[PDB]
Amino acid sequence: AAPGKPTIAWGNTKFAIVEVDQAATAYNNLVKVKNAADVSVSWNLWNGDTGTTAKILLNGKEAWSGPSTGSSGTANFKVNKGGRYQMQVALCNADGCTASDATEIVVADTDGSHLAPLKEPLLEKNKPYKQNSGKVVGSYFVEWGVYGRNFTVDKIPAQNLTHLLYGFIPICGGNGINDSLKEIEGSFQALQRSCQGREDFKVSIHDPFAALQKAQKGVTAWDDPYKGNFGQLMALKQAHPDLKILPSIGGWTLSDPFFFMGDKVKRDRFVGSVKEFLQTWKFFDGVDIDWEFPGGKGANPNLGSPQDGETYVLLMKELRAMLDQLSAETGRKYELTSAISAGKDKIDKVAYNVAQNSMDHIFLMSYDFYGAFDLKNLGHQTALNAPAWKPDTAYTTVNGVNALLTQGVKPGKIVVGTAMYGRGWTGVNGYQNNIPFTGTATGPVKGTWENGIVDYRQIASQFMSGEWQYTYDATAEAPYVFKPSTGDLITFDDARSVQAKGKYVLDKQLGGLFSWEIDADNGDILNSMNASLGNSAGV
Ligand SMILES: CC(=S)N[C@H]1[C@H](O[C@H]2[C@H](O)[C@H]3N=C(C)S[C@H]3O[C@@H]2CO)O[C@H](CO)[C@@H](O)[C@@H]1O
Repeated sequence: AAPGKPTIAWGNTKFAIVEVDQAATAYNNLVKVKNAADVSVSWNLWNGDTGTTAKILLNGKEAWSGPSTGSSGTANFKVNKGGRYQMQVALCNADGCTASDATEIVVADTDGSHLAPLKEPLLEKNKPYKQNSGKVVGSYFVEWGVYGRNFTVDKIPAQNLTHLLYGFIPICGGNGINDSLKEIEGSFQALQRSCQGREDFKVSIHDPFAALQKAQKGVTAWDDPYKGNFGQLMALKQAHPDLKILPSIGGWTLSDPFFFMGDKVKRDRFVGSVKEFLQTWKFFDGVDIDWEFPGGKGANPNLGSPQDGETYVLLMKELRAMLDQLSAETGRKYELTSAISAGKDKIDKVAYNVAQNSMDHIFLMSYDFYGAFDLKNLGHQTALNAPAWKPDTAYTTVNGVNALLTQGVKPGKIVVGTAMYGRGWTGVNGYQNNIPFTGTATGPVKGTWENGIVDYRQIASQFMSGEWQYTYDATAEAPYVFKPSTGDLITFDDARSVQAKGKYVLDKQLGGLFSWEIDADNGDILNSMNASLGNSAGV
């Protein structure tokens, strides 16, 4: 007789190639990368002969084999590839093999190979588009937006993007290295906790809870190895294998460490740690560098050197060489991008015409031109052109693009930015000819999350009715709303100024459009980005 039919023992069926330690706050203890997952199976045989060899099969293929020595057994073995496997125990003798019924096991890996695709319905006003223009369509998703903003990865209209950028990956360092963080309650300390035991100038994760542990749709089971934003990004990749998901290193409060990378020792260590981050987190497709800004004039009034431009070009060249190498080891295509100031004065600190040779796209931050940070000079925060009342306005999208083109940047590299928010003032007075921008202000407009700034969603929900005037400036290509009783004034992008930018991108042959930040749109801005770049409606 062939052996009797074994019964797989109840036990854990979910294992991980990259393990997350559920009780650790330091990124070094938090993540353990193994060559393979350690898997365990046990069985019982309730009827017949136990055979002479026991085997574990994964989809029919043996992963383990050993002498069958009793009515119960246990197999420990390694599995080096992620996915979901139909596992069987088989008992074999000279008269044949008898296999148990299949139990599925889960071997997790950071490409999301173990995960069901995160395919969600478009929400609010989002309408479906096909990415067939060949133009970049991007947006930033912020790590901390899962809290008060309650905007999670399952809510991203992912089919309407080519590029999804994750803001922000931090670089480790305490006093003197990340002093801009001290301006936000708790945030400097959260980074030192994350970086404990870890060399300065290596990347980390700022909020491992939001990134890897907060329960969220498709990753709510206690034994799911990756939860939070990263686990979702993994499942989103399974649904959209051509979506490029890039980690953005830096941003307004996390840029201070770039200022030290004139030191090649520190720069090498940074580049080495980006390589390691990409081998660790397989769902990411490259690296976005948001150094704000070479030369300073960012959050930290004490940083900035004339050497910065060189550092930048060096850093880009070295990241490319590291991405080329990673690309050859994996067969994947990897991208190197950067978000940059759109002002000519900052643009001219760097030879973008040299650095482009290392970069896939330049994300031109064509927004924040004006805001409550200046109560005396009012203007359009994200306009295409200067307005009729000040044709020599310094900060416009066009002046930005012209500055790169003039350096010799190829126009296809350049991705024009749109705002999914407004900035505005209160108490505007002293203006002439019904143009409130020629006045001066007494304060920030009351904001959605922080004063002087309003999500696009709320501009459309709350500020296009009642006493609010609405004007579309067709020379600038810029909408604004104005409440005369209070002198409340708001400058923003809308469907129309977005069409103007997308049409510009097509006329001028630029690379596409990207936006900050996805949680603030109601669908109007992203819809218009897609339409205006000529993407086809429909699924
Ligand atoms: C008004 C807002 S939402 N401010 C954010 C700030 O976002 C910057 C961002 O850092 C800069 N980098 C980009 C990439 S887009 C660009 O513009 C936005 C808004 O001006 O980011 C801060 C974190 O670095 C955050 O603290 C602040 O809430």
